[PDB]
Amino acid sequence: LVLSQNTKRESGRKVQSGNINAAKTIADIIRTCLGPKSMMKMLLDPMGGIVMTNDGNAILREIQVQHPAAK
Amino acid sequence: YGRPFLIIKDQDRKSRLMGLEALKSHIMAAKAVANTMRTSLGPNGLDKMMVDKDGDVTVTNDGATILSMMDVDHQIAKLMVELSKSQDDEIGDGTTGVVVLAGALLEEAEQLLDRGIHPIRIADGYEQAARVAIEHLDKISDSVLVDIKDTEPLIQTAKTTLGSKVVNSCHRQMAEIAVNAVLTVADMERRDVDFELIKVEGKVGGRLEDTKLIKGVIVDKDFSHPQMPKKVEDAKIAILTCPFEPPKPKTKHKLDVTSVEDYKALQKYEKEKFEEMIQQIKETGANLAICQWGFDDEANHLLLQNNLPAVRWVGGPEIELIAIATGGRIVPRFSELTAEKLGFAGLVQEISFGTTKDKMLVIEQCKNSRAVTIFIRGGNKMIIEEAKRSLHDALCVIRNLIRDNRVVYGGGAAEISCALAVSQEADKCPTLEQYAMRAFADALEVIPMALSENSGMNPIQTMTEVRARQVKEMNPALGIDCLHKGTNDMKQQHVIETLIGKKQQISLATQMVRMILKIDDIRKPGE
Amino acid sequence: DAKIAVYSCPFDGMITETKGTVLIKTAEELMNFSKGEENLMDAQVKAIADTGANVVVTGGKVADMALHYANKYNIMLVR
Amino acid sequence: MPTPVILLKEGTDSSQGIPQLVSNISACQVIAEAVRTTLGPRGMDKLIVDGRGKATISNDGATILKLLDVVHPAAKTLVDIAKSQDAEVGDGTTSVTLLAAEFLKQVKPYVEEGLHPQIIIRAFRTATQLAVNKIKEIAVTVKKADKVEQRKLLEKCAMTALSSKLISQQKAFFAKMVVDAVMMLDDLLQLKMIGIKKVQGGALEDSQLVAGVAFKKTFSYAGFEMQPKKYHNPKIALLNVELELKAEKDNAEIRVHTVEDYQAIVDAEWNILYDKLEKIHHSGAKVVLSKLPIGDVATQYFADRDMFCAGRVPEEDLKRTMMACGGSIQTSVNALSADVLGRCQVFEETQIGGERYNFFTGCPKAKTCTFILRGGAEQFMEETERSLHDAIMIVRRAIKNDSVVAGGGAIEMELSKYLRDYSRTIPGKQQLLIGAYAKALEIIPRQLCDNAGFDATNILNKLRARHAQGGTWYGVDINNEDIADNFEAFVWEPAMVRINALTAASEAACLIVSVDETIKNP
Amino acid sequence: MEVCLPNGHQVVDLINNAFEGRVSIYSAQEGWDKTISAQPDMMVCGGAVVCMHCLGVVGSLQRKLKHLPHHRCNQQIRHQDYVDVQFADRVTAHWKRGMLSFVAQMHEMMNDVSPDDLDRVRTEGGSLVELNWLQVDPNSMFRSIHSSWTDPLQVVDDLDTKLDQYWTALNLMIDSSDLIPNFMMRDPSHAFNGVKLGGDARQTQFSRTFDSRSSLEWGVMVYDYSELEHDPSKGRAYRKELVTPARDFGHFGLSHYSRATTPILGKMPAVFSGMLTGNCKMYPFIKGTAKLKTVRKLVEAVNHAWGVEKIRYALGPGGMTGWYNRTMQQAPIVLTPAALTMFPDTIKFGDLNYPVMIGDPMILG
Amino acid sequence: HGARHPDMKKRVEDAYILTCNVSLEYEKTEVNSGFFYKSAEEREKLVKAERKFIEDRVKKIIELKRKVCGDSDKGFVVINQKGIDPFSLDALSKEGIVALRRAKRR
Ligand SMILES: [Zn+2]
Repeated sequence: LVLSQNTKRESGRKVQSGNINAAKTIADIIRTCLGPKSMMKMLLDPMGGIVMTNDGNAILREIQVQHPAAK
Repeated sequence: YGRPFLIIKDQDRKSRLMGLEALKSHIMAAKAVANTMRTSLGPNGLDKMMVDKDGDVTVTNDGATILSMMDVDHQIAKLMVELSKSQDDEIGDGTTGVVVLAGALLEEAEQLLDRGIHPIRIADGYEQAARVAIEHLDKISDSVLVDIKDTEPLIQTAKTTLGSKVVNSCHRQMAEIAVNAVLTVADMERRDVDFELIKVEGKVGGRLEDTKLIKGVIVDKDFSHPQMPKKVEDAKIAILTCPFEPPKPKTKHKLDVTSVEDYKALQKYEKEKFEEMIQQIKETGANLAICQWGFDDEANHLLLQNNLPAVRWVGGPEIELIAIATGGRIVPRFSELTAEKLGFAGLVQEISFGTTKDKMLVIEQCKNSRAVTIFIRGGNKMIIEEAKRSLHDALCVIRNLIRDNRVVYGGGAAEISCALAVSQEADKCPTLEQYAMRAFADALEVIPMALSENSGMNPIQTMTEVRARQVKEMNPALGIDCLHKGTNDMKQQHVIETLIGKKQQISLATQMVRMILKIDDIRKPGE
Repeated sequence: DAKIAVYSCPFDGMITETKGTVLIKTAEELMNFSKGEENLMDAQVKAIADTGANVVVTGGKVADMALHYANKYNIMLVR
Repeated sequence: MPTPVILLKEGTDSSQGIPQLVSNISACQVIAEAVRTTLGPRGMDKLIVDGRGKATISNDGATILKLLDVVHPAAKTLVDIAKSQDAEVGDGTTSVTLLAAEFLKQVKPYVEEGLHPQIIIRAFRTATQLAVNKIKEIAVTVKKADKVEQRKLLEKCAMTALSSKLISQQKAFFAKMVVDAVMMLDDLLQLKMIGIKKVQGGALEDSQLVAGVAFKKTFSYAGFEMQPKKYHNPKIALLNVELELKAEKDNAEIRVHTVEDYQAIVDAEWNILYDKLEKIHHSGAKVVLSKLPIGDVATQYFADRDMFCAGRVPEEDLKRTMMACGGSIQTSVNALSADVLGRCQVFEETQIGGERYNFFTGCPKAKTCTFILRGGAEQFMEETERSLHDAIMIVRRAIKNDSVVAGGGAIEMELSKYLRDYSRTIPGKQQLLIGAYAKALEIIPRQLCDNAGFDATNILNKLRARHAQGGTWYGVDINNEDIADNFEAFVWEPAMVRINALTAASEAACLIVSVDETIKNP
Repeated sequence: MEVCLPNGHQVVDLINNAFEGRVSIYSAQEGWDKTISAQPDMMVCGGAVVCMHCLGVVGSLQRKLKHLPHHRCNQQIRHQDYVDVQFADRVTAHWKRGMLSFVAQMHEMMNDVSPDDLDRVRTEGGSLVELNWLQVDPNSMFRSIHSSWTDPLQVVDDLDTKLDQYWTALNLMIDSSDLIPNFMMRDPSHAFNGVKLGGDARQTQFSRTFDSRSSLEWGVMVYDYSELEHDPSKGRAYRKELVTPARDFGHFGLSHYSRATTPILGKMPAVFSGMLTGNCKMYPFIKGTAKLKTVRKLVEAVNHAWGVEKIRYALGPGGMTGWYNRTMQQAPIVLTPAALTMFPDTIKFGDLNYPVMIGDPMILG
Repeated sequence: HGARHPDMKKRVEDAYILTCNVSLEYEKTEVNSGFFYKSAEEREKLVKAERKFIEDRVKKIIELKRKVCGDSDKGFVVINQKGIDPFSLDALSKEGIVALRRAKRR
């Protein structure tokens, strides 16, 4: 046992790809949400209520993530 | 980079000890075995009692047995265990101290290691010291080649070899017991003797003195038929393998009876065959028969019907012991037996040896017989067992003596001269093997100290005087007054020992400790 | 000049796949059978050697006398 | 509930690149350290015990490695190399590893630079290639020379081969034995011929080489003690066919009407082996040997007729025996002839270490001997055999090739200096690799001085310097703890050993260098 | 060297191993390989190795012997005193191999079913596979005397592994499709006493053991489900509700109940362990007390080959005789695979609704 | 599937066809029929006798083939729904006869 004892590490192209993938994920879940012809999305809060809004920010505001660059 | 990786499975539980720490660790283990054995040597020594896994027990002084019974877990110990086993079947006792020689050497060997001294040279010098020992030893060795018919050098040597064992109660007799036994069965033309020709037979009961060698063979079998007479004077003997039944060809064979007369002739033949061989043996003129295999109850009586006692279900090896002791042969057939093949002996008599038991059969053969048995009686099973091994071992050294008729008075004088002989070289040694010399010489010194300590005397006050006399005098015949006799002339004290015994002993020890010095690292699997 | 003998056949007396065990009814068959049992195997292997075959090949089972015979005839074997 | 599709199975591990590559390099370095101490006249040996509890000591690392059940893959390659070299030449397999790791060792700092492996091995192949021929250039033959007995050098080779193993103080003893022993091996040259007898007990200096065959083996039969055990100029019966009343003969049911016919049958049953025995007695042999068991009854006849016999013999020693006296093993007692009959100068049978042995030798025309290996340690037996075998196979190569070189690391130092100067010839990236190549090369004496506990650098600084001009075969002396002409000191090695050693090492790393990642499947 | 008799425990395993055909036997001709029959020279009983001629323990499994070692052997043992145990194991060995080959055929034929026919039979019922019993291990000792018990053992590696695989796979195909075997029995005690043997089934004399006195070549026995198979009032629906194994054994994937066979080979039903036991292990339905009698000659042999103190030494108080009688009472524990005691007790369809016949093992819907 | 013998002709210009299902593998009759012998000579005599039945079977075809394919150019092919003895295969092989075994019933 050496470094930090159950803290993972990653490096290089795999990492950079992961961010890109995580990045690519982030946009597409919203790519339909813009425009005079946009969509309108409804959300499930943690605490029981219901939120519907086209503004992506709140949609993302209600998003829990683990990938850091996503956060 | 830095992160865990697997080289060997169970890498967690693969422990590993390397170098000096491992070295001393083995030395620590070695000393325990040494200290385990120190008490076991010499007439004043005290023997150990082992307890079997299936709950049985064993008390003994033969260290080979002690270790053979010992269940260690340390690997080097097992090397010591087999080591003694290797020595015993090689020579015999001396095993009383064989390992003790090794470890004390190892104990002091570490002293050199504590001086940082590399094992390789330590391996080197001790071996040279070993060669030094033997060429000194055999120079000062006495011989019993120069002896007339060796009746009582051997008796003394047997007397010597039995003073280490609890059977010393009447050991003089057993000393005689063996020497007669061996001389009878020896091939001086060969300088060898097979222990198979010796039949050890110990039945519990009676006193130790009741132990009696039998110039003949004893059978753990009674009469085939109870009405057959217990004693037989003449010994016209028949030795048979083919059991007294209808012969049956062991290839898949069967008859296919059809008619009446088919039944009758076989029924007729059935008895007719028995009369035939009953006639057959009778015509041979034998007096007694013996069969390896079964009888038919019918022909058995019929065999009793003609006053020809026989023995049934006789174990293999003994039958030939019967055969050779009788000079007799083994015939597999009724027809092919003739009187010439018949065995003859002096006397055969079953013995109701037990007060309350079934009995035994003895054959007091009276001619010459290259096989022989010893009968042991005594009060305890283990006591029998101790005697057997003790008796068994005493045979070997005389056999060992047969190979080489040159011996040395024992009692610790022998090696004592050697270290002195070793030491004298150590001045003309030159370097660090010089340290190696006195080291092993100092290592060799322990055995007398083992004695006198077991003698309860001051070990060092003893040997220091002992050396100086063997320093002041040139006679290498002064050992330890083990039985408190003011004479150090063990030659007059007759405590003697074969050259080879020690010769192989220490020479054996050297090679082992060489390997002992040779290893540094161990990877033990976790249990 | 190599004389190679090839047999998917195992090197043993051609075991009839169905059970012919010897049965005897008089004595001398014992003497005769094993002797001939030897004898024809020698005749078999000789007939092979008559053709000059110096090496014999198979993966199948080899009869001990048969190779014993081949060795008698300075023959090579494969297994 | 959608889920992304995985690529391969869960936990199918992968690690790629420099950190991946180096891990093995350390792992290889890990391997050698377990063998680092090993080879050397003052070298080292190890004991490893299985999870079964059966301990095993070893001085030959390849044996140790075989014990060392590796889980890392790349290391197993190292382990494989040992088998190859052990299957080739033997100890120095010890060394073989160290070269391998040390080459990797010094390469790793250059691996730190993102250097294309294909560059690296390219020099290695070349560096190896030139080395061998330079080795080939400095190869030494003796049949051209005058002061060699065709065996003397072999004797010199073994002591050199021997002066590392567990009987190192008895090399001058065993060397004659094996050199004489290998001498009889002509001309099949396979090791299976000569037997080894791990006879327990007795001093190893009492271990015996018999110009013939014997057995640790026998078995109790009835009269087996009764028949004489001395046969002064015997004629030798060798049977494979068993001797017993149809004990394992053809499966056969029988049908018989007349009782007397049934009578006659069992007689005919016995009449067989009697007839067989009649063949045997009439044959004129006195000692009968058989892989198969012997019917006790016949033994009585042999014993009755003052002939010896034996059954249950191993096939192997039978072949040795038939090879020895030239006699031929038989299955048909009828087709018998005295041509297939062995004969020996004498037959005997002796106790050694309590054990029942059987003696027969002095056959002048026998290309096979046997090795009685007295010794008080169970562990000695196999280990000595490992020494014993290893000595045998190399000197067979020695008989194979009149090519020897000095030992004591002189060759390798001689190599390194040569390449080092050659490195000046080559400009560019390769030169450093050559420089490293030579640098890892000199490890061998360095290990020696460590295992001798010597100031190897000063020796090495003396070593290389004196190896600039003053003489090729100068090298390490353990006892003088410094430089010496080990060649005139008769520290003599067949060239092919190191020849093979470096070659395998070269491909070793080359294989090692050729990996970028690992994939694991459960 | 001196040798000692094995303890009773070492005998029990050798007994237990023998009725699994897995006893390790050493022979001069063949070594430890029992493919080709030879007279035994050494055998393993428990962890030990024993000379068959003196019956003194001559070694241990850990000791990995290559030879019958030299010792002071009484040589007082004849082959006949132990050949009966030599008989059972090789017969066991042949039996399992034939039992191994048979199931593979049904499993093979089960998988060679095109989907529609199984789809058709699953809905309609009818014969799906009928393996011609004339094909059943046609060369073994339980089908033709052109074989023998001594014959070379058909070389099969991973025998128990493959036996485990093919049974479990075949049952799941039956379990998943609730199919109807004509070769299975709810309690193999019925096979010997209580069932009807129909038509050509009637010659059967059941020895219930593997001994030389049995005539062990015998026809392949299966139930006669012909009345069920062609019965309209016992059509597809009724058989699902009653006849399929899971009704009586529980679902093969969810039952510890042993599944036993009709006397397919050697007139000996097989005992297959439950899948929930962790393996599908096969056993012949043989009582341990019948297993014990295989040694009765040997017990006597020791009685006349060994001294009492030697016999009492190794067998403890009573020697072998009291051991034998004591072991006889403990055979239901000490000679008994549990799977032979794990058959279902709450029986709905059972074994006594149709006679056992000699005929083709078959499976229908 | 293909022929089971290397000498088997891979290609034939003109094919004359044998459609069949009867096994030309060995077979032993449906009744328990335990035989013995007393001589190993008979053992071989028992060797030849056992083969003789299939020997005739293949013999009938070959004569027919030879009755049919007296011309060298013509090629003769056989199809079996069951298997074929290697010795039978050899029997055809020496005659250069194409034959196939173990065909599906359709
Ligand atoms: Zn035995």
